[PDB]
Amino acid sequence: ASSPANKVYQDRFESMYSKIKDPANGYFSEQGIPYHSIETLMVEAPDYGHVTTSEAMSYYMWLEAMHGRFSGDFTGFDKSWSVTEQYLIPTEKDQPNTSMSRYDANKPATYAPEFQDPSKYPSPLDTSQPVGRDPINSQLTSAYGTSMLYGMHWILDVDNWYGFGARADGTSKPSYINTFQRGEQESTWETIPQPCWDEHKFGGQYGFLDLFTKDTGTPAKQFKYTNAPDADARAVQATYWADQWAKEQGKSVSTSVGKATKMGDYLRYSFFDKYFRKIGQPSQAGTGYDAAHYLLSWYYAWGGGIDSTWSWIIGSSHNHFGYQNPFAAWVLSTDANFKPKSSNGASDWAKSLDRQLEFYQWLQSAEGAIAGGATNSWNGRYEAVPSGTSTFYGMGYVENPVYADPGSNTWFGMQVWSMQRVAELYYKTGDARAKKLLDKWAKWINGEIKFNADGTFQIPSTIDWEGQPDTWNPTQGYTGNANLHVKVVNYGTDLGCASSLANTLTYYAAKSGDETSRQNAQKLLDAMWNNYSDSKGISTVEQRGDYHRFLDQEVFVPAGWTGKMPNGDVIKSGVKFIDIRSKYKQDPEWQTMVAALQAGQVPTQRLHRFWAQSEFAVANGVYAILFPD
Ligand SMILES: OC[C@H]1O[C@@H](O[C@H]2[C@H](O)[C@@H](O)[C@H](O)O[C@@H]2CO)[C@H](O)[C@@H](O)[C@@H]1O
Ligand SMILES: [Ca+2]
Repeated sequence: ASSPANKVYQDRFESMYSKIKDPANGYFSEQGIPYHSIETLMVEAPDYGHVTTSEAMSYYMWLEAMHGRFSGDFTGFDKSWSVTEQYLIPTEKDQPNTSMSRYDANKPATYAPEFQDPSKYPSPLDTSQPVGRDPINSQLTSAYGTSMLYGMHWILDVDNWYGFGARADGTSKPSYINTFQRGEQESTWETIPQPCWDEHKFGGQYGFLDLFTKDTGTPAKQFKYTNAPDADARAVQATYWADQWAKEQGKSVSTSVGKATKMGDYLRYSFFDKYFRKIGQPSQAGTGYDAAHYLLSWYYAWGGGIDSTWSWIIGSSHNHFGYQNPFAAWVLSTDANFKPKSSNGASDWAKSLDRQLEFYQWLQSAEGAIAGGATNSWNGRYEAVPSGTSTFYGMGYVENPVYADPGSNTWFGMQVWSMQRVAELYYKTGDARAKKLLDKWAKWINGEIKFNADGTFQIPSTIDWEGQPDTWNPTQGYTGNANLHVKVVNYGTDLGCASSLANTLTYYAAKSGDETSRQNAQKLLDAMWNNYSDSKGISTVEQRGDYHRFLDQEVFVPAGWTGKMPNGDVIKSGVKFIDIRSKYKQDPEWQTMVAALQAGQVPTQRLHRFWAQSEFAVANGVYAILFPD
């Protein structure tokens, strides 16, 4: 029997759960897939409200796990896993084993440089540049009996809004698509949405392929998928809690545990340098594990031929603290129920847990906020790490890993999403490393929460950085990073971030006994319930400062290249964001937004992001469980 829960907060979770699952609210598609947001005019990471992400799926799992905890019904949790496997993990038809089985572990992929401006793309492939070897593929094919990868592709056009369809049919839904392909300066506003399955039926003469990669020969028809490691790890984290909660009530989610475990086994591809180069000695091809940084990097990607048989797999050299999940690492390396089938699965995750905790500590600023991360590929071309750039296992520090428009570590959300996982680990194990990190981080953020007399509140929104951490010496440990500082640029009322903050503070307060953290968590939860509730969950009005880019952001198209989007929009040099997404003019909020831009005003919106609503619901359940009285 599960322990008693605080009835007040349990009721708030149930109310939110009902609002999120209410078909009249429109959070899900007819196929049962949650959208990024109810509203369609949405550009921030995905560029359309009704595309979904693996991130949304992992929140859907967490939400359903918590619901099973309170209702004793776990069929919704099992359903979230069925939808994920059916629509987000490429099937046999999507990643033909005929091509995947032709993968060569001694030559995983062909090197191509990364550039700091989208105008330098397509990037030319170079077969003469060294590529290390993949030590885990043989472990995976042996344990699972297939060459296909079991991980979630990160973004999905749920209703086929772009019109690419399934496997080039232009008519089916959902539709696998990808966006980001052109480096750190390619914001969400500067991409050319493309299909994952490219048969050359849309776009230009060779589909969209030669917009990104240049080869000596003619581009072949091919598929390609990209994983978002933080989402796959959150799926493991959510499944662990569903397994614990189910077992307390004599129920079982055995089948979902096996999928989560298999996913965590493949998730190890993110522990490796993009082209399997040695960590700390980027000019040399790796010989196996010497190319493993053991951190959850920006992505792992894979693809292969459609009409000819071949394939490739890449990891990522860039690491952001925001993606780490020491809790998922603890689960996969110590819990017998989640022991991966592969030979080195559990032990690699045990190595990741230690390395992740070292990474967080190395990045902790003088004040307490966690700085960006590190890369094993300077400028994405394995260049020499400049002057006295501090390093972590030979990897140079980067303030904003991967993206600079805007900087990936300028959003406060990374702080809470990542530290929440550290709080869960500390709660479960009492780990000293987790405690040291949290004691300092919590003290910082507790001094940044502002409560107003009218019930509203504000938390850090945009942050900035100065300096760099001291070079990591594993034996000396934390130096205090006196020359690394965080600065809060502006405050706001991001409800998803505040909910994630409440969650982190709740786990931390339950273990440490820190009253300040417990009352700030409850006050955040109460303030949101009382002052921001609406018929769809919670919401507030926010300014969309970058929406002017809808009309004035030019998209780079290489000289001489012309193509068409499925709806007929012409892709050619000179196009703006809106020119290759003309369907946006039919959005119900379009006139309102343009009218605001015309009047010289910053557009505002009241948004219902699926992850934020789920984050709030989960935060209430966590508090109900940890603080019953
Ligand atoms: O890319 C991180 C994360 O961003 C989320 O959107 C943020 C956006 O980055 C920020 O500029 C704006 O102020 O707030 C929104 C909402 O928090 C996005 O919703 C996530 O899917 C994405 O992973
Ligand atoms: Ca840019």
